[PDB]
Amino acid sequence: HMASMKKKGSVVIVGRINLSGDTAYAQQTRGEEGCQETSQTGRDKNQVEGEVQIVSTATQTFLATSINGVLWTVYHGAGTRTIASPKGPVTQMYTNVDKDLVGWQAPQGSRSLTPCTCGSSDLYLVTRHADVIPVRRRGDSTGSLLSPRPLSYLKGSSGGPLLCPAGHAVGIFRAAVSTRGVAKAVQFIPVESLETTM
Ligand SMILES: CC(C)(C)OC(=O)N[C@H]1CCCCC/C=C\[C@@H]2C[C@@]2(C(=O)NS(=O)(=O)C2CC2)NC(=O)[C@@H]2C[C@@H](OC(=O)n3cc4cccc(F)c4c3)CN2C1=O
Ligand SMILES: [Zn+2]
Repeated sequence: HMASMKKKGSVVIVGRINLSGDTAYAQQTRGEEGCQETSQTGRDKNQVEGEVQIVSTATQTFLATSINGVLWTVYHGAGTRTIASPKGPVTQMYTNVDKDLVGWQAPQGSRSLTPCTCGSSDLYLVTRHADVIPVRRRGDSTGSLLSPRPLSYLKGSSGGPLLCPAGHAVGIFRAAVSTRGVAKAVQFIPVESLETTM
């Protein structure tokens, strides 16, 4: 009944993929209890750094990527949820269930990737475990893994970036194509789609 109706919590940043130095590695910035409390209140006072954030809801964890001052991620992970921030929950700035894309204003402290203009097809996918996976671009929104991996290896990496050799953002990881549980290809939201959305 109306009085007992629950509210979904915010998406909470719980870590980041560190790409600054010469070694890529995952960092956790908040443990599961803090995350649950932060999800409920929407108030997150933690310092944010970097381009690729690890994010969580009460029930899922995945990635979020800053491009042109927007923190982008997938609708199948974030739904229409707000994101926790120092001043309380922040409403989505973009929502597109047809592209499986959402965006909030990028948190203070984050760094944004620049949209690729190279027209290059040698890409790199960054996972939540900070693996940097070579991907050959195969079409507007697909790319093949040079070395196939079991699905398990990509799970929880949606929202992560595909980058060009110059470190520009080419797309946001959306879905994996598999045969017998082995991922051969990936689907992503092309950065131009984002630029249009904006
Ligand atoms: C499209 C095609 C060719 C049929 O393929 C597949 O549907 N395959 C599957 C294989 C699943 C096995 C795990 C693979 C692991 C990693 C996959 C990256 C990943 C993930 O890490 N999610 S998450 O854990 O972080 C999650 C916690 C955040 N995404 C998923 O699972 C998505 C979610 C779901 O699809 C969607 O809801 N929509 C909605 C869309 C709207 C428009 C366009 C789209 F494409 C859309 C895709 C199925 N997904 C796949 O990938
Ligand atoms: Zn580029």
